[PDB]
Amino acid sequence: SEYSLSVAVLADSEIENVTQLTSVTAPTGTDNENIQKLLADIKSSQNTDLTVNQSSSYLAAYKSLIAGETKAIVLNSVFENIIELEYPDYASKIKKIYTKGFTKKVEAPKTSKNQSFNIYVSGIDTYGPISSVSRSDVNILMTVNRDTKKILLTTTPADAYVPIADGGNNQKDKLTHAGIYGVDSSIHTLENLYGVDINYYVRLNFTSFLKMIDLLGGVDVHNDQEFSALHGKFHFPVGNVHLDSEQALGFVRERYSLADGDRDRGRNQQKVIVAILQKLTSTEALKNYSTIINSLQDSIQTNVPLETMINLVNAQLESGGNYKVNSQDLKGTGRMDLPSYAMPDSNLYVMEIDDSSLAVVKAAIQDVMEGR
Ligand SMILES: CC(C)=CCC/C(C)=C\CC/C(C)=C\CC/C(C)=C\CC/C(C)=C\CC/C(C)=C\CC/C(C)=C\CC/C(C)=C\COP(=O)(O)OP(=O)(O)O
Ligand SMILES: [Mn+2]
Repeated sequence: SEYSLSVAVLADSEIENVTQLTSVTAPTGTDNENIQKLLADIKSSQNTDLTVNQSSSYLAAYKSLIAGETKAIVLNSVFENIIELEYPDYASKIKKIYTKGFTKKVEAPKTSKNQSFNIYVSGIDTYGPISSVSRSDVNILMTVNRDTKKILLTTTPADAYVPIADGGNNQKDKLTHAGIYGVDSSIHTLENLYGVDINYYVRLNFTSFLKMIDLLGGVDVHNDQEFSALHGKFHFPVGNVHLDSEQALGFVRERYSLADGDRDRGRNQQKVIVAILQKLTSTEALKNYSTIINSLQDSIQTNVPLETMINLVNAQLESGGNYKVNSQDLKGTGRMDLPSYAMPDSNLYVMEIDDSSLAVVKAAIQDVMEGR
């Protein structure tokens, strides 16, 4: 993955270059390694020493800049998207006078040493190209045991108030914010929360989802409660329902009108995963898996190695047999009085996790992995 650190000043600043500065404001408490690499680059290329005015975060640095409390800040590009949450116009307020590119080696997929593996499915709340940065509102762990032919779907509510890994600095915030930092943040957050290894991920957005359902010829689910979606455009009666792509996206997004709200929305997402798996495990879809890869690779990100896809597909083509699927959801209590690490100035709704639910969820993941 590619990112950058820059020295930024106000758009109208008389400052044109780093040699005109004596200090820069930066969150060296939390991004020190990156910040020092920028400062060494500036020393190398411009023979300019800069002292650091420590800020509590990139957001705090940005606030000090616009307030005119500092002349210049360091900005790590990843955090631009975090700043944007409180300051949507931030890009228009600043100019960049020095830029350094950075590359982080992606954490490899982990091959399980047994019959079970965990795949994290992250669903990003935007239309458009897959590289579009947004929140991760779908966060479903799929625990698969090829020996017992069981799958467990664990849904963690988007609003779940948990320590956010990496860019989140392990501070508590809504899980969905982890998606802004990147898929590695979401993965590590859930690995930390459930105490399990996540072998692979799949990341997709609204546009990705539509393309996938189109390719599979829609999906078939059993709907448990009458509801409508997307400003009353779609109406879903009780019973068996065929969902084309737009219908399916409405089906997985609606929560307010459901009897159990977001928990029911979580259950509808789980129904749709099962329905997708049923399409993906048809003889034709398996035989044609390479065409599916070709058709969706520009819109769906995954680190499942090709080799592994081939093994999973071919084992299934040879053996047949359906996976029995069970589902569970992490429970808690909605609150509006807890601080968001990403958005400290805003009152947000979060779900404080129930301890006993966490224990149950963890135990069920372990059981399925071990074949209990
Ligand atoms: C068959 C094969 C390949 C192998 C053999 C099978 C085998 C042996 C194993 C199976 C495992 C493998 C390797 C492959 C199979 C493929 C898998 C595992 C899954 C496919 C399913 C998938 C990729 C996605 C389904 C995700 C889903 C239910 C929804 C995603 C929709 C999105 C992007 C967003 C919605 C966000 C929401 C709810 C609100 C935002 O909306 P908004 O922001 O407006 O609302 P607000 O925020 O305000 O609420
Ligand atoms: Mn959303």
